[PDB]
Amino acid sequence: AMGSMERASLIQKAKLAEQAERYEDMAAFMKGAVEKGEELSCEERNLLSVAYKNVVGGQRAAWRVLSSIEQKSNGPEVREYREKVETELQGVCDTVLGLLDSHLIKEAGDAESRVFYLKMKGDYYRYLAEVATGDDKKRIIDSARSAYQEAMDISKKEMPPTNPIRLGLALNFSVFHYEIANSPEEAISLAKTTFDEAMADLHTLSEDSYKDSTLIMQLLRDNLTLWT
Amino acid sequence: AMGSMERASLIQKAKLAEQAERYEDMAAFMKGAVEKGEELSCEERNLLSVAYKNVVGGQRAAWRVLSSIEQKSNGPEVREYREKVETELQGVCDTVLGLLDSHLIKEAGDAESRVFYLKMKGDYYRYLAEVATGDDKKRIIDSARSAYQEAMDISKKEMPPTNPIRLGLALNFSVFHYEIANSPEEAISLAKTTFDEAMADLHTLSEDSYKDSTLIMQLLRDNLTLWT
Amino acid sequence: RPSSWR
Amino acid sequence: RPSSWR
Ligand SMILES: *Cc1ccc(-n2cnc(C)c2)cc1
Ligand SMILES: *Cc1ccc(-n2cnc(C)c2)cc1
Ligand SMILES: [Ca+2]
Ligand SMILES: [Ca+2]
Ligand SMILES: [Cl-]
Ligand SMILES: [Cl-]
Repeated sequence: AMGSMERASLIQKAKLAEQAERYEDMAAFMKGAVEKGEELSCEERNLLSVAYKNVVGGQRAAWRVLSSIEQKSNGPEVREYREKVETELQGVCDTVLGLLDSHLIKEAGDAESRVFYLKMKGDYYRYLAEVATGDDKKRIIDSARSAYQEAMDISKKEMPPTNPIRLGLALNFSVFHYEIANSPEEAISLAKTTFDEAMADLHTLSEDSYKDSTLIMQLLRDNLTLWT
Repeated sequence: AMGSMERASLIQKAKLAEQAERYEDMAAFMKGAVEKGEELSCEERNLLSVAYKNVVGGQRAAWRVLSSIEQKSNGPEVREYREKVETELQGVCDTVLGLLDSHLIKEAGDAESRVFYLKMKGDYYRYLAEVATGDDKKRIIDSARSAYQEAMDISKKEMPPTNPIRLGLALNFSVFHYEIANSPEEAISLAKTTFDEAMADLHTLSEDSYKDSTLIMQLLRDNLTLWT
Repeated sequence: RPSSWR
Repeated sequence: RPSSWR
């Protein structure tokens, strides 16, 4: 639907939509920008991620409210409406995964871009896993695991332990272990090891980079406090 | 789009959407319920109002952000995107006004229902007036004024001064005077007179009705404090 | 800035 | 309940 708008205009409008907190519009603009076929800059990758994270975040929150009501009940209305929201959520996840597969990941050669997109792929398979109950639940979980694992392997070879993308990836992979894979010990071990190696690398950072890294290390600490 | 769903199921799903904070869905469900052609109960009128107030409220907030950016600037992107949001807002207002005109208002014989719908009509013409700049701005403003005025006349004849609908109507008509009609003195006079006559009628109320009425009187007081 | 009914 | 990146 965005094929007739300039790439630069789509990016500019995505930023305007963010300021207006119009995240559906933001995601549509960034989808159009991706479909121009050019690689995304660091800033542009962040716009893509912020847009869809906010859209799917609202769907996940709604799904959890409705699923809770459905459990307390078990007419068809509660199930029907939960299924409606769930289908809309799966459609957004499929759209993001389609953008990553066609063709963001295969053209991402730099560590910062490739790890970023693989983290995204793990995240949106994780969101599919949160609502999955059928014959493909195990395959969805393993698709999340595989994407996170490849991102982990690249990040440990190619980025310092304080890199914000590396840290956010480890944070989310640890949440995957705890919430999806039923592996709380793996979740705790990953979060602690990630935090400790980041701690030991903070001395190399400027004040601004130090603030970026410690912000995400605090989220790792919050989870460890919740989990232990 | 809701023609195949039962009225009761639409109402039940509107309540579920409210709990999930899915106000677009909520409005679509209540639109479908209205289009069943039966009059709305007190609770159902509130669901209709809450749904669309939240939808248009988000559009108005976004429009104000974008309009502010547009003023500070004055490429076409900022204007184009403001126009997009503005057109979507006008479409929602037109939808609500269409439901009121076909055929909620003409079938509303009771004071509580008729005043409620006429207040709604004034509100959504007020939202159209907030973004209007063309040859029909004066007519849009007078349509808001006319709807509010008829609601006022009925409410003063048929409801006590503490009635929450009467109070909310006067609150919004006073905001119309201040923000739209450039009549701040009329706005202040209406808010003060409404507050004072409500004050004098509180002694007739139960504890629960007293809480309902004083809550809205506080909003009148907040505006008077802002305006004087 | 001023409050309408909510 | 636990925090993912935000
Ligand atoms: C997934 C993820 C993690 C971390 C960031 N981030 C935060 N601050 C910077 C410079 C990068 C983005 C996305
Ligand atoms: C416009 C409007 C004003 C007041 C109410 N309200 C608040 N509490 C009750 C029982 C009614 C609804 C809508
Ligand atoms: Ca490349
Ligand atoms: Ca009637
Ligand atoms: Cl449904
Ligand atoms: Cl646009």
